[PDB]
Amino acid sequence: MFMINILSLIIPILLAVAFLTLVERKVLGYMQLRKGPNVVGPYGLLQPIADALKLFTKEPLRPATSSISMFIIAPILALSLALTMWVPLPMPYPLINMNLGVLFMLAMSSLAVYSILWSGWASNSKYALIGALRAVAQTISYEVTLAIILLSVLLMNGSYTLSTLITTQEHIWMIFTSWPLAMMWFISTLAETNRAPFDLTEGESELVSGFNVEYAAGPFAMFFMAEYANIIMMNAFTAILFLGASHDPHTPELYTINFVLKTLALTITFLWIRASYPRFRYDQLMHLLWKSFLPLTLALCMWHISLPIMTASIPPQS
Amino acid sequence: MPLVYMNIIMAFAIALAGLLMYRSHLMSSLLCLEGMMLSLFIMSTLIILNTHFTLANMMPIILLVFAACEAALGLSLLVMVSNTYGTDYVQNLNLLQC
Amino acid sequence: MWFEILPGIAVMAACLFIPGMATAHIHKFTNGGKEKRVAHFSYQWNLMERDRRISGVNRYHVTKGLENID
Amino acid sequence: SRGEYVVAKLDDLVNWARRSSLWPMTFGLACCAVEMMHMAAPRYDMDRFGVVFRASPRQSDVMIVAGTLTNKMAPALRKVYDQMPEPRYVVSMGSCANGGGYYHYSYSVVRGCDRIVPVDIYVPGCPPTAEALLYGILQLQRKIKREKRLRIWYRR
Amino acid sequence: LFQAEKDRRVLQMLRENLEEEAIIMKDVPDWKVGESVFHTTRWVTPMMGELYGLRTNEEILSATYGFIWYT
Amino acid sequence: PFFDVQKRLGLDLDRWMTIQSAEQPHKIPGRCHAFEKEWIECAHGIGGIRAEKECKIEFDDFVECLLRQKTMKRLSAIKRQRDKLIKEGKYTPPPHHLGKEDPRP
Amino acid sequence: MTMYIAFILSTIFVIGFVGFSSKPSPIYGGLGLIVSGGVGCGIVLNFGGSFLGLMVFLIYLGGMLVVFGYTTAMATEMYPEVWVSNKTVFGAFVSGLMMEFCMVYYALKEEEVEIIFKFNGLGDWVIYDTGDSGFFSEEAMGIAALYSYGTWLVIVTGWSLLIGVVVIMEITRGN
Amino acid sequence: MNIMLTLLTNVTLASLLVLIAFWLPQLNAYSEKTSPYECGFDPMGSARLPFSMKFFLVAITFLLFDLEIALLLPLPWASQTNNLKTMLTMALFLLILLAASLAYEWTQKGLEWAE
Amino acid sequence: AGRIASFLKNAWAKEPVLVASFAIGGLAIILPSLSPYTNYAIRINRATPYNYPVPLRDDGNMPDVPSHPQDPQGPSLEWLKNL
Ligand SMILES: CCCCCCCCCCCCCCCCC[C@@H](O)O[C@H](CO[C@H](O)CCCCCCCCCCCCCCC)COP(=O)(O)OCC[N+](C)(C)C
Ligand SMILES: CCCCCCCCCCCCCCCCC[C@@H](O)O[C@H](CO[C@H](O)CCCCCCCCCCCCCCC)COP(=O)(O)OCC[N+](C)(C)C
Ligand SMILES: CCCCCCCC/C=C\CCCCCCCC(=O)O[C@H](COC(=O)CCCCCCC/C=C/CCCCCCCC)COP(=O)(O)OCCN
Ligand SMILES: CCCCCCCC/C=C\CCCCCCCC(=O)O[C@H](COC(=O)CCCCCCC/C=C/CCCCCCCC)COP(=O)(O)OCCN
Ligand code: SF4
Repeated sequence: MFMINILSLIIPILLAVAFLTLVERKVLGYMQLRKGPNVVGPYGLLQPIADALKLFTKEPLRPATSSISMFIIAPILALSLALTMWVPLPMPYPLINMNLGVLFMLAMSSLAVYSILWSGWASNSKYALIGALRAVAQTISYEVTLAIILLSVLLMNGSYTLSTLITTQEHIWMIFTSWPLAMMWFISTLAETNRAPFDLTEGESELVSGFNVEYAAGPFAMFFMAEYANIIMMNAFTAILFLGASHDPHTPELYTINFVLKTLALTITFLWIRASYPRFRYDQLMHLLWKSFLPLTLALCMWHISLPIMTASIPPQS
Repeated sequence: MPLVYMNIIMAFAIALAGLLMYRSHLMSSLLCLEGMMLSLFIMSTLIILNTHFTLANMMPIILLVFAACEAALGLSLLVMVSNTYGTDYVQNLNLLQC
Repeated sequence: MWFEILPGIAVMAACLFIPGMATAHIHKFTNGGKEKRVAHFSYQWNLMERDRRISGVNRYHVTKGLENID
Repeated sequence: SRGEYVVAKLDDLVNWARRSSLWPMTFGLACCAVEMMHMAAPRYDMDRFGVVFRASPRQSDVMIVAGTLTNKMAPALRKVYDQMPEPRYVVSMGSCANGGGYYHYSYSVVRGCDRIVPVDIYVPGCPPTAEALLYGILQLQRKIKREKRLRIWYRR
Repeated sequence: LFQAEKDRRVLQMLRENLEEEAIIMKDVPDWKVGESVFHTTRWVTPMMGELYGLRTNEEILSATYGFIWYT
Repeated sequence: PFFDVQKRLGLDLDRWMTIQSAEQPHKIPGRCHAFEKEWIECAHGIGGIRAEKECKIEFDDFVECLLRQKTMKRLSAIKRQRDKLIKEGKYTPPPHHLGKEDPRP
Repeated sequence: MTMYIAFILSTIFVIGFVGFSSKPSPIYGGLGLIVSGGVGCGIVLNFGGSFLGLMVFLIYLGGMLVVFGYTTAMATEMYPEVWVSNKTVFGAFVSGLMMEFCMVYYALKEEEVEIIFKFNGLGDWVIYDTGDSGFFSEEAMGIAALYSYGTWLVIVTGWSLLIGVVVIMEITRGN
Repeated sequence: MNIMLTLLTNVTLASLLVLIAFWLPQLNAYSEKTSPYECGFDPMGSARLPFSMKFFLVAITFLLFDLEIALLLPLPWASQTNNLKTMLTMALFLLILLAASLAYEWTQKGLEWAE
Repeated sequence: AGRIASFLKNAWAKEPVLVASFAIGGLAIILPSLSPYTNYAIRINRATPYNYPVPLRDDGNMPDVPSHPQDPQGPSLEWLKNL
């Protein structure tokens, strides 16, 4: 019966990714004084279906100068990790209940970078190499600040379990307690998902197509799905972490609906941000994270260590 | 001793033998050193968990810390070597004899 | 329209509803309709094992009340 | 036969997917590219037809030759054409790409892009209006709707 | 209550293990039934290899990996 | 060499972690707490040379608690004799070792 | 030996070690070390050390990424070596695999001592403790206890880390 | 067991997707189609040449700082202890040393990239 | 008063992030020692019953030890119920 649950977690996420491509296109169109896809199907509903069919019936290309084994492995790893992201998330009941869910998600997110790294290296192309090195720089920029941000925000929770976050925010949202962190966390997610203004590993204005310039058809499609699935998963994680919905043990549908609405709002927020700002330089992102976010993150970590002790409000779980 | 203990010990032995043999690259030997730290971490963690030594649960963490500095140290040396020769080949480290 | 983006967002919401709702329904169905037990620590797992042993059918969710005291 | 019906339906489905989503490589040479920029502008909004510019040739379906092809540029055009995964289509935009145009009798001009690559649609004009290029794009879509690959494979 | 039940369950399983160990060990020349491995005569907590050793594999998994694998 | 500043100053910099019988958090005991306690109390002040010989019984018990080699050998003997009796068909293991035991709380 | 899970993971660990032990290239050495780190995380998790396994995986994942960055810049070679592109790399890889296989076969079919002592087998489930108590994790409290108990360890570790930063700055100065 | 099944299913789905991608469409690969792409012209060197990295010092600093986060990870459990003053003092001391390391490298121009 | 004020004003003009970080860090260092609720936090941590309270064997002269959990003797958590 667990296989049915795995499939029910996998297939709807892929469909939601396919249709997020559509929403992303239509939102950008209407924010740029145009319409967007509205011809293929009613209101463009069949465009995602059309895009998938064309991509998987087109010939995949294997570069003459590229390592083939790692070239094939990289998109598989990216997509598999993107799908594996979702199993510990409580909606309100996680598929896998872990005592350490935040750590698991953090470690797997760290592992996800090697797909981009090995795609850039295995393609044996100069632009792919530049994109891979930009990915290295981005990860070095963001992981430390993101980790201390998680630690500081979870001090209030008292445990790394994702499920306990619903109990922590039963009366108020976490964003009313740690809004200065949430902002930074938000920006960190934009860097972790390689999204504007931090779309540097796949920068089309400089690197033609970045790390996946040599990829085509199915492997490119899998990379694209991994990107959008990671976007949705990170927005869901932000919603659970900072916007705690109420849960009825006899009626979890209300929690599911509210959580989905918040996740959609955050995803639309990313789509809105992409159409509003220019792109950074990959050294400017590192300087922003190290010279601005790191000192504030350390100070707020000290503050959130001290505050429960000062106010006698330490969370329960040992 | 279970088979797991012998597997971890022989992994450490393999990493040590890999370090003690140099092909051309210093980076490969640094990787072998880091592998030795990983094997030691796994072995000590298994020993501590098996015997329920509670207060020793913190020593693997400390171990990892003193891996990183060491690893960091090695990386620093490597770049200097590169800056002198343009390659990380151990052949170029031959100005000093016995 | 600007409200023509709504069908795609609605399809997204319909797709994202399925994971959590199906997980909750499967948890109720497999564990007798009462919110599958969470065992974060060994004490809770021991409680589950005791329930499974005393259930007489090898299912932990089958609960025995006061009707087992004679 | 039922096999004939099945291959007809599959070909229709395959043809529809390709025509619905057409990605033209971000590639312009001269005057005509500006008009191409106006086809992506809010007034015409080629994106609403499923048409999206993509910088990488490996992720491109159409190559729109928008401008004068010179003798110095022809190898690069041929190279970027050869790196498009099949099926790929070429649309010749404007007089310069069609037949040399206003520089036909020049030492440094290729007299039509069709000496270098095979062309599907010839859009006339100097430059063709954004409506003219859009009409050519829809004509290419109709041509793709008309092709039959599974039927030929079944009969052969 | 749980402590009392645990004591009785462990003692019962040890007793069954001893009775079978007597059953298997009919004619081994110098084998003592129920011999300890410790010089000390105090109670030593069972190894859990001493308990489910002569039992089926499914409950061996349940006893060893049951808690770790349950999510 | 060994400059015992901890004993001189009464500081306890690192003596809290040397043994598993020394004040674990939440009073969690070691798996061989009793054996190490007995071995340490046997050899407290007699010295290393005398300890290695006179407190060998407690040390042997402690080590076999740590590694369980003798228990493994005994269980392996039991298992192999049971297997050879089963292969020729003279044992017929009881139902409660086959998963049919009437469970108890 | 039930489900052979710990033994299989340990075999993959040693196999993973062999791949980067061979020094075919920094890119594939890092890949092998990532594989061995992941399977070691699995091995530690199977024994109840969830936090320690996840921590070592994260640290290695972060560390390996830096190594990849360094490799492109300084350890790069025009024709990078894989385990079958060179005679000596393949020889070392095959030698490691065969030593793994022979030691496993001798220790499983027979009971032979390699260096320290011998083994019997029967799986790693025998050595367990059947401990039944607690609303907490023993590993979490042990790791958790460092702040309260290891005051000296925290001091020496923090001093070592700050000194290490200073050391890196001073070494990479050049001039 | 459930997590291993989940990972196996995810990897199997990705592998089936790549197999479908590589075995469904018609393939016509020749020499020039599979050549490296560098804007239309032939590349001069190879992508496997050394690639100078201007943030190596920041990379080593990230290696050292990554370890520090591991130390701070167990803080939530640490908060409970009965010796709250000692735990707070040590946590603040560790964070202060991390901040001092960052400040020292900042003031010594270690955060600026090579030219 | 006149020099540090100008320096702080210039730092706030140029580096507001650093000023905020140092202010928050200094507050987090100083205030815990000047708080009356830290002792309450330590008491709450001590009051959590993680493990079984093993009863003591009666010798006959332990007036401060209760014979029943509901006896008036022993520690009281009424300070916690109103906190
Ligand atoms: C989305 C996740 C779930 C998917 C679930 C399904 C899994 C899909 C598996 C992925 C592959 C499907 C792709 C669809 C077409 C299959 C391609 C291949 O298998 O067919 C040919 C396989 O034929 C080979 O020539 C092998 C023939 C004989 C050699 C060994 C086969 C021995 C089997 C015995 C057969 C006897 C009768 C069997 C029935 C009783 C290879 O042709 P080839 O030209 O290379 O490649 C181009 C294919 N084109 C033409 C369609 C473009
Ligand atoms: C002789 C000259 C001395 C000064 C020279 C300094 C150089 C040596 C480095 C520091 C030496 C000081 C020794 C401190 C060791 C810590 C242990 C002792 O102090 O007691 C602890 C008290 O720790 C307190 O937190 C105070 C010590 C913390 C010191 C703060 C920072 C000191 C660092 C200064 C030097 C380090 C290098 C330079 C840094 C810039 C434990 O208290 P408690 O919790 O009851 O007991 C726990 C055990 N239980 C659970 C069984 C009950
Ligand atoms: C009473 C006790 C209280 C304890 C202390 C608490 C008070 C703290 C008061 C200050 C908190 C402010 C911190 C907020 C985050 C820091 C922001 C910051 O300082 O960084 C900016 C930089 O910020 C950015 O540039 C962001 C760029 C990316 C923009 C992306 C989109 C914009 C945001 C969209 C909405 C975000 C929504 C956030 C919440 C989402 C829900 C979780 C400064 O950078 P520079 O000006 O370049 O200075 C360096 C040169 N000297
Ligand atoms: C021991 C206390 C610990 C607690 C607080 C610490 C928490 C974390 C904060 C520290 C993180 C690291 C800080 C690193 C500082 C380095 C500063 C530096 O060198 O940068 C200078 C610039 O920085 C300065 O301007 C000097 C310091 C500025 C003020 C710093 C704080 C001073 C005191 C403020 C707080 C006072 C107390 C709080 C009162 C607040 C009012 C209520 C150079 O700028 P560049 O980026 O290199 O290039 C610019 C030209 N292109
Ligand atoms: S056809 Fe006319 S408008 Fe177009 S590129 Fe040539 S000269 Fe310019």
